[PDB]
Amino acid sequence: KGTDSLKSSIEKYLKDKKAKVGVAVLGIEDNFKLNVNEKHHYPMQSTYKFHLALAVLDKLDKENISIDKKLFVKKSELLPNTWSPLRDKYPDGNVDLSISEILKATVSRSDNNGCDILFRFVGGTNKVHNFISKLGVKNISIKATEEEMHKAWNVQYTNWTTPDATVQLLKKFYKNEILSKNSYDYLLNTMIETTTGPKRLKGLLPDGTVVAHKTGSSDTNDKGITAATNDIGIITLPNGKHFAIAVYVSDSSEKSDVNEKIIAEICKSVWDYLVK
Ligand SMILES: [Cl-]
Repeated sequence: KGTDSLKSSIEKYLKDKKAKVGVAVLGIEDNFKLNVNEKHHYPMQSTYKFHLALAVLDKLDKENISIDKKLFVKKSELLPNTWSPLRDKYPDGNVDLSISEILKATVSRSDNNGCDILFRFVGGTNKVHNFISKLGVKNISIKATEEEMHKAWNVQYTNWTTPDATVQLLKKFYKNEILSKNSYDYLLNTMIETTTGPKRLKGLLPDGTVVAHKTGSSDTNDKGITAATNDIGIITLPNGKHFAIAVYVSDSSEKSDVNEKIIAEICKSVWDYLVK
């Protein structure tokens, strides 16, 4: 009963789903906690852009560098054949772009080139990994850039996480325990402003529900396996309180609409329990 009933209900929902689904929920201002299939390592995909953002903002805070500081981005950096609004906008590259514009593209629109530019700025994947670990959150592995991930099929598996780790990280962020007030406000806004993943965490929630989130997606291999279909974030309840949730649908044989629906239904079931 109570939380246990919710977990069981979610478990029942997942029994006929041909995927490995991981779930974690953490209440922001209360003691609520939920975990389903927590132990497993789930591939992050674009969800890791959130962590990267924390690292860049943290670097800016420490070095007292403005978010308006411009970085010259070489043409070679704006790789083709990858999702990049930045490349589309600046096809010839060789342009000076503010960190703010780069961050916005990376977090709000999942820009791959933007993510790699930022990884360079903070010093590489290991630096981000260290930064996250040093925050007291274990079980998150960050080893590959977007460029690297676009090669072999199994590179994406090297960027992994447990669901609970994500939720712990989100809560710390949401409570403004990691960055400065200015940086926190900015990142949060970018997370709310996004139009990605409308059928995921947000899909069955009521119109007007504020959700700050970051999506993650993958390709489908020739055996019909979609490696990752993810959505992570902070949701605002009707009473004004919040909860962090992370859902990873991994190694799925299901159709793309089903994978999104799984995230949506699971979130909806959590929401209903929490509202009550
Ligand atoms: Cl923060």
